[PDB]
Amino acid sequence: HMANLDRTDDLVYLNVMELVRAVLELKNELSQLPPEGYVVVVKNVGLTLRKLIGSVDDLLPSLPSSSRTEIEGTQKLLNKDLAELINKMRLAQQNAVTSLSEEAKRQMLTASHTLAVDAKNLLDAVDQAKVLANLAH
Amino acid sequence: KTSAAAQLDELMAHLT
Repeated sequence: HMANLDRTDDLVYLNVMELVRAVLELKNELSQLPPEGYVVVVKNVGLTLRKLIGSVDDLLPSLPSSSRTEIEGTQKLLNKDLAELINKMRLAQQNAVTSLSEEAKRQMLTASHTLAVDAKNLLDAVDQAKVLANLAH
Repeated sequence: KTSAAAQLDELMAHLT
């Protein structure tokens, strides 16, 4: 009864794991990435977040009403996290050829990490909601 | 369109 949930048709789960993987990709290849490629890894993280927000949006009407507002808040937290990452990416671009380059990239990594952690929190929230839905039914 | 989705599309617009 404490076994992992069946993820076969679980779109939210798929998109959360894709987002975490995209963050891992950014983290892995940021050190060797040329300045013009900063927008590419960040847009890709953002693209995966867009799908996650979409998949949660579709699910929300079928989750218990008491679950929806906290899940909505976590969606807005992910948006705030992405805004922060974009900000750090811009700073990294502005300071490509200055002595602030390494610090800006360090802050990009930190912002991207926070986004992935908050994505996992959304997954937990959605999983809880689905369990509580099965209780009401 | 939900508020979260609109807010995000505004962010992705700043990248494109």
